[PDB]
Amino acid sequence: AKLSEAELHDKIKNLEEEKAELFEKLDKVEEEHK
Amino acid sequence: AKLSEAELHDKIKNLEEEKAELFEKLDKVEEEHK
Amino acid sequence: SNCGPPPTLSFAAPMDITLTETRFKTGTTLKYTCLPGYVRSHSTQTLTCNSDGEWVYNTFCIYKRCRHPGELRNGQVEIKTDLSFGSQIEFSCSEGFFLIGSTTSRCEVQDRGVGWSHPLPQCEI
Amino acid sequence: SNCGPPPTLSFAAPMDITLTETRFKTGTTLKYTCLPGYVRSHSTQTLTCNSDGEWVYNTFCIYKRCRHPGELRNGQVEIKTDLSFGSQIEFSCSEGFFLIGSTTSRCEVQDRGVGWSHPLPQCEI
Repeated sequence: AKLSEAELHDKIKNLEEEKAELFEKLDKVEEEHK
Repeated sequence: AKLSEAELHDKIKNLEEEKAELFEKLDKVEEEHK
Repeated sequence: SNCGPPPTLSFAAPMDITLTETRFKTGTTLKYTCLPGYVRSHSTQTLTCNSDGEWVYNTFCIYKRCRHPGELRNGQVEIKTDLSFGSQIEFSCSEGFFLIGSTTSRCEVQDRGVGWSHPLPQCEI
Repeated sequence: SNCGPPPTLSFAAPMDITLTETRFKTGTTLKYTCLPGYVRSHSTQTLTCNSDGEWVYNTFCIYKRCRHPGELRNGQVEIKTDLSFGSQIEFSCSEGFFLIGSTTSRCEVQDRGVGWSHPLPQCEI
């Protein structure tokens, strides 16, 4: 029941940081598994 | 066969940092050896 | 067919300070990591020497972004572009007040992440 | 004949926070280390109390220097003095482009070394 304030920005910050965290998970798995 | 680009600057940066590293090596040897 | 030393990147630096032997076997891959102020945005963080003796790579880092610094009591915090590394926000005070402190602040490198250059000002009187 | 407390130095700070007993035996030597933004440039990093009750020392730190940040696509990176701590570089865009971002950047303290205050701008359109 609440419009997201211009905290769309924080949300964008967090998603980009979670993507980055995924990329690490990716090549970390991909390395040792190869 | 390549003129050093204005990367004389990086080269200067690295040499100063290697001198510093030498100074540490100097007094570290000079300390315990005394 | 082979590569000279790699271009310096504005957003990333090579892992492992190696002698950087001024020449590299075609097909060599070098591992990079994001500079402070930057976060990873691609799976492959490498430059590779291709068949034409050239280093190839994509922009695998993006700007980090600062926390929103919150509200300015009796004032306003104005986003001008975004809250990314390098961007600036502006501060202002409502009609009955004087701004004490800085009118701007900038998302900059702090610790091992990113943060605001100037503290929020106060709106007073 | 003896020394009062040592002068504060702009380029270095004393190792060991000790009570800094306001007076010091003549001939005492205090150990210093380089401040952030500064690198060691002499073997002796000390102030010593001489016979005349005065602290003596030479400038044993110099500025750290930033990596060259690389090229500006479709633009130019202009060194104005050098790339040392405190110095500024300037950015410009070639005839057919608009500069988006900062026109300058400054070598500043970052992490435990030194780095560029602002990210490279883009040259666009």
